[PDB]
Amino acid sequence: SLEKHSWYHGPVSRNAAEYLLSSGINGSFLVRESESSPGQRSISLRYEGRVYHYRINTASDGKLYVSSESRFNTLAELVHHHSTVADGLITTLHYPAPKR
Amino acid sequence: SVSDVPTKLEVVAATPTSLLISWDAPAVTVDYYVITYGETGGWSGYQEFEVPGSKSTATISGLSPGVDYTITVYAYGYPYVKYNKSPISINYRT
Repeated sequence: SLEKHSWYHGPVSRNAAEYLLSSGINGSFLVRESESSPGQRSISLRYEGRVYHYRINTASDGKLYVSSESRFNTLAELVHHHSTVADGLITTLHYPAPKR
Repeated sequence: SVSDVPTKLEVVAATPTSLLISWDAPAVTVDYYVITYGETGGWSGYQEFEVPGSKSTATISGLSPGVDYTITVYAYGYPYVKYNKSPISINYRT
């Protein structure tokens, strides 16, 4: 289901995400699941040669957010929003990492 | 598999050290490109450079003979996420 999205890489470790992004540029990103904890997800984002990792938090009402001020019903809505408005991320989610 | 932008990327001429690569110019517009290249697997790192939006080719030179490279072309500012796209990437052995 989520696999249809360019930016959704499934289970990938933090350190592996950094390798996947190392061919990236500012705004290169991917969304990953924890290999150990099903349902636990993060966004990994490249900026100025480094990778910033943001846990996708779940609100008491089930909404998702990476930045408390901006909350969403679905992950696709969250990513679409943050692709144009950084809103707490170091930069926008602009360039989905090629899946490998 | 995800579709890419640009849509085509090819090594059109090569020596063991020096490549000419080509992708498809946009039907509409682009501001400029960023290209990254480096040894496949990421151990030795990646270099990044810009390409003017008037081009749809680039040269990459000073590569090591017989080595595998990952080359990725980004249309800078293109809304990849809106259209569910990734940057185009190839692997090439020199």
